[PDB]
Amino acid sequence: YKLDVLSSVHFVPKPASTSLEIRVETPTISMEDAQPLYMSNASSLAPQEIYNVGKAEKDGEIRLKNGVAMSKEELTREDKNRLRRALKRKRSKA
Amino acid sequence: AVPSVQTFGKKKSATAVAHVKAGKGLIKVNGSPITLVEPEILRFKVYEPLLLVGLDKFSNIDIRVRVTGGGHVSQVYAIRQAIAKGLVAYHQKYVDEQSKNELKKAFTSYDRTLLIADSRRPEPK
Amino acid sequence: SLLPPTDPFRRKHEQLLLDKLYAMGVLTTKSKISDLENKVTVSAICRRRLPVIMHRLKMAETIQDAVKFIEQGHVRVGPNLINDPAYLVTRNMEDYVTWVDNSKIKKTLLRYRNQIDDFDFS
Amino acid sequence: LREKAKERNPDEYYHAMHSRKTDAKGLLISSRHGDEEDESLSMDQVKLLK
Amino acid sequence: RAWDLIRYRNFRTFTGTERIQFNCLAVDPSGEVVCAGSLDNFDIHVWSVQTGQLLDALSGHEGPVSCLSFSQENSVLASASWDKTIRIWSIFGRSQQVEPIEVYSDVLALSMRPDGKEVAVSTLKGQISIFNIEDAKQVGNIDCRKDIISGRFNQDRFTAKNSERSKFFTTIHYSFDGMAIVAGGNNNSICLYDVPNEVLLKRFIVSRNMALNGTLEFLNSKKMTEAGSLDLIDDAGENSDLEDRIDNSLPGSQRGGDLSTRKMRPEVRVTSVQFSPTANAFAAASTEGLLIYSTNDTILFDPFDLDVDVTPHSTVEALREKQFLNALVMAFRLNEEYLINKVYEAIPIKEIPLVASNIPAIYLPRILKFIGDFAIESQHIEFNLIWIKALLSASGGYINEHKYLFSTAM
Amino acid sequence: MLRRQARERREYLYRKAQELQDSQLQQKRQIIKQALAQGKPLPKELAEDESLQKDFRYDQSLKQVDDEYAATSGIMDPRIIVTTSRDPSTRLSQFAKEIKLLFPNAVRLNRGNYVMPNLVDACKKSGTTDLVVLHEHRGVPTSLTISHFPHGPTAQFSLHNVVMRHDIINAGNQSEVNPHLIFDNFTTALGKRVVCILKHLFNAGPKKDSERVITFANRGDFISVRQHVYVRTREGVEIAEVGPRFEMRLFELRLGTLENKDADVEWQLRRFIRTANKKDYL
RNA sequence: GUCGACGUACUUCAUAGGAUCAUUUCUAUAGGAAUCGUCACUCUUUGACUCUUCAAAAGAGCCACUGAAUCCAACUUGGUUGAUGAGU
RNA sequence: GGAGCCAGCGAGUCUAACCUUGGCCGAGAGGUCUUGGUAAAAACUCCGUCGGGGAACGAGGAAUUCCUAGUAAGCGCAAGUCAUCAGCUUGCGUUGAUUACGUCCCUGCCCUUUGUACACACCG
RNA sequence: CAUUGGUGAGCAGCGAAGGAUUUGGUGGAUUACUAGCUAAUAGCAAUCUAUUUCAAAGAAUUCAAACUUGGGGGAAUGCCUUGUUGA
Repeated sequence: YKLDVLSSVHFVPKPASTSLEIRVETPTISMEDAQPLYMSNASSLAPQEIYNVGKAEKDGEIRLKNGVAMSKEELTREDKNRLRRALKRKRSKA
Repeated sequence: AVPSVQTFGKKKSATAVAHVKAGKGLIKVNGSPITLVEPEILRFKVYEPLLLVGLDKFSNIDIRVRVTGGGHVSQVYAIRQAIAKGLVAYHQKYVDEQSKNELKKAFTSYDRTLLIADSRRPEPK
Repeated sequence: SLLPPTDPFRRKHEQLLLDKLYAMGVLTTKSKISDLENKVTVSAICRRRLPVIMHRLKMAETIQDAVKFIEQGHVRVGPNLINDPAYLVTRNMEDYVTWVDNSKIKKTLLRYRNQIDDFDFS
Repeated sequence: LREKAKERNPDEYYHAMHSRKTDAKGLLISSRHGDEEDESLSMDQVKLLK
Repeated sequence: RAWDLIRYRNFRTFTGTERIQFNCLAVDPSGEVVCAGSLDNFDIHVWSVQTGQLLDALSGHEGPVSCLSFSQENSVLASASWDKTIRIWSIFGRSQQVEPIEVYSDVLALSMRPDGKEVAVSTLKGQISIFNIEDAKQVGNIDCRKDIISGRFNQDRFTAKNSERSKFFTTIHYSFDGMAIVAGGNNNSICLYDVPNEVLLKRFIVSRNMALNGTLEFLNSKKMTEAGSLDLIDDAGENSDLEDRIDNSLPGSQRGGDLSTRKMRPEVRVTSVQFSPTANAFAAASTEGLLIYSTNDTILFDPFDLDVDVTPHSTVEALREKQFLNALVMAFRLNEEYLINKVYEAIPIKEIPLVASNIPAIYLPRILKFIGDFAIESQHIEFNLIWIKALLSASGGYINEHKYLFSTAM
Repeated sequence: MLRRQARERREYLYRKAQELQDSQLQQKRQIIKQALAQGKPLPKELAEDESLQKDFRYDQSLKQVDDEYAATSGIMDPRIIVTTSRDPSTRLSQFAKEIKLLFPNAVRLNRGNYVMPNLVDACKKSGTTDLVVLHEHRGVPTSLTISHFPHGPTAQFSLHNVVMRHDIINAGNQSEVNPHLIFDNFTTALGKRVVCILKHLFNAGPKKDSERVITFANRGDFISVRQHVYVRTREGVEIAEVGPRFEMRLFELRLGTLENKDADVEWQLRRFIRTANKKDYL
């Protein structure tokens, strides 16, 4: 700090940086400053943040990410085969 | 001192030096009056700045132009640019700024190659 | 130094400081961290100062004359001029130090080269 | 010489630029005389010599 | 960094590739492309917004690139750089090509018109030029040097008549109609201009403050004595406290940290300017905070096509004699806010469709402005709603033709 | 700008000078590393010294792509501009087109009415990595000059046994996949220089299953280039040659740009020496 | 092709004696020369001061009042019976 | 046929042919004279004149190749740089164009088919 | 021949009992103008001293106090702290 305010803060900056920052839900009114008005009113969390649809809890059922739940009991076997292939290409990337 | 001013003009590979000083109302280009530039179809292009502005402002001054290098059309564009920037500089130095500005507006509205040249550097992709 | 040698904290931090000083201008050679310890001089910082940069780039003639010129206001750093004579300058502004246009200095220079171009009223 | 010509550094100010002068060709002119006073005799001195 | 004003969080942080420091930023009208430029590596970086990578590294400005902006209505990028150059990049349309334009001196300020066709650039040589952008010719320039009041620093050695620390322009902006320019430099003054007649309107001196340096331009022979100008005499010892005695100032500190680190006085310079989209106010951010200048047609009186008969008396008389179109037209011709407010609050709803339809085109901007002000500080929400509904349904397409003519009142 | 590159070359040359005079110092520090690693006699000069044994804390804390390429080896995929000599010939035009096709990230430049310094400075202003300029004789291509632009190095090769692809056969079109490279029998530091310049001349970061191979083999100081497409059979993987073939041979190497003509010669082919026939690489 | 054993070639080291100076007396030796209330002159060195060259750049700026110096014009006086100039 | 007038790289006590005709001088070696024949800025502008070839040939088919501005083309001057080039090769200047600057429809080429990246939006 | 080099002889034109240049001292300006001194609700201003003395008012860190030190090493004797010996 003292070196830069000495030397007219034009420098070449710090190379690369990563650190996880947590966030908590307390709405935007308490997030903003101390003043007799307000500016934004929704929560500081997104709907996708507080809940995305999780991967399926029980074992004989399949939850996709777009909210259509299936079971291994109501499936025709060709669609069973299709679902296995889709999971195959997903785990093939991952 | 003698109230004087000096400028340069430049096409692709030629040079046009223009001295402008107070005088009796004449033109001289390479020790020869300007009714005798060579190419004889671009003589009017040399004449262009005078005929753009008027004639009295060139009735009360003295020009001396010397050009080197280049070919025909290059020299000619060089002389016209030199005369333009020299007249504008003399007006800026010794007479009113308002006259300089109206001169500059009339010139650049006509054709900007008079006041700034373009040395053509290429564009590689 | 008092830290143990093979810590990546130690290595990365010392190298980052060497980047900072080499871009700052005080120390010349980036490799000897001994020369971090031993070459860092007030002489080096004060020669990174403005008027020594003028005597470097052969703008002025000697350093006292450069101080006269910067005090009199003829020399600009990039787009604005400088009046505080004790300016520090890194390499990336050493690139842009120059004389101000329509100064009698630049007039004298281009007159001696016979190239004053008074459309710019330089 | 060519490498100096590469790094000309076109901003310098040497005070001899007030006393030296230059041809339009670029070459630096110099005097047959050398001095700073015998550039041209004046009319008194020419009266005396004549 | 991006910043969302709804959940208050920098959702994306875009970076450089060898980590250079930045100076200017510009964004596509669609929140899709963010481009930035520096003064250390003179290459315009540009990121996609949808993913936090950097798309590309636009190149071609030798020396630093200082100002950027966008022509939105055809979406081109304008760069302005100390190369003495203006570049215009077309970055879409699967050509990705250039067009350069030279300017006599090193440019350092840039703005676009809302028509996207004219770019106002400001030099260092005090000129403010204005280009047509489709073809490269120079449409209109204004010399603007002489009416710039620079101060003389107490630490200087020259005069303000010879100085050149402030005889230029830092920042430009266009007014939204397309007629007026605000221009502000490191001087003491903001200048306000008209573009078509190319003659300035006014000079504004920002702060008549002895404490700052660059306000006065003639200092006092009383003050300067035979040892120094008396304001370079440190009085830290005079203070009756240690926190006021000591400093931390480092030699030649400029642009850094607090002001205690400076054994010099804080200089005054208009740093940035912009008009208001919502009224003819304009704001100037300077070293003492924010200034905002507005208008008041209640305090002025610039009427329009008068006559011997049109008069507050005759207007009130025609109002009580119930020819509401005539009452409204008279009050608009007199342009007194109180008469306008009187007729606007007294006329009834069962004449509103006819009256709104048969207001004429020259007075449409004035009536839109007044409805804006009165509504945002009034209490008749339903009434002002009925007016705006009738006016829009009456002359909607006409506004759509002269979009730029009503683009500041809507 | 141009001033920035000028003082850049200044600082690079100064760092080279300091590197030379600190080589021996690096040797002495390595020796002291080995002594502390195993207690042994310490020899005469470094034993008697005081400054070395004092400053060896930072030094113990101290500790490969060539330096002209060092910052941008495998991050920004290079861009190359290939241009023809002067008032081109038609056979040369076809062959330079073939070279442009052979490399990726390549663009072609006809040259009439140019000069070398204006071209090179315009290319630097534009921002371009690497440059190739071709010279021929009577239709036959014979000479090639490669430059790396931020005052990088240039190499000049001759090239002889050329055959155009169309004059092999009227075959079809290439795939232009990011190719692969094989480098055979390279020995010397010069060899490392040339494999470095050619590796940074190609594209950076290819795939795992790319199907075009480009070879580089030293066969008696005549770098033979070929190019084949391969498709992996079960037992004998078949290679189909495509793209031109030619015998390439180094003859000079400058440490400046090609417009200089008086930079630092870091190698130059000696011809009329007594052992010219004798050595390899010399 | 690397490494062990031999053989062979090569690079590298000591120093002693005596003198002196260094502790606000005294380097350890008695073999060695040094104590004071200044009076004048000359010489020499080193700078402050005012100007200034090589050779500049910038002006605490405006107006008024009262002084000076310089150069022209004008006047007086001296001057072809010789004014100016010019190394016994 | 005149006449007008315009460039740029380049400078190592270094830059250069052949045979033939004879006189005289000298011991020659050869020297000198004499004599005949063969290899090695331009376009521009202006004025004045004129209006098939010594048997192939009157601007060069089918196919095929390339190119989007100081580019195609035209005109010359210089050098001859440890690889190549003298049947030529490379420099430099002059003059300076028409037509595209959009498209995936054909020809081919590639990439992606999993939002993964953190808002709003969009799809699912 | 041009000189945008130096000097020096004369005009054309400008023109009211002179013109051109330089330089010192001083006055008024250079932030928006309520009068001087003191022991000050008054007095002085030719001077406060032979009323200018009394009474009242009032004493915490039981002494808290370098926020200030160029960087690496140590400090005999001093200095600070900590314990201890004897009056």
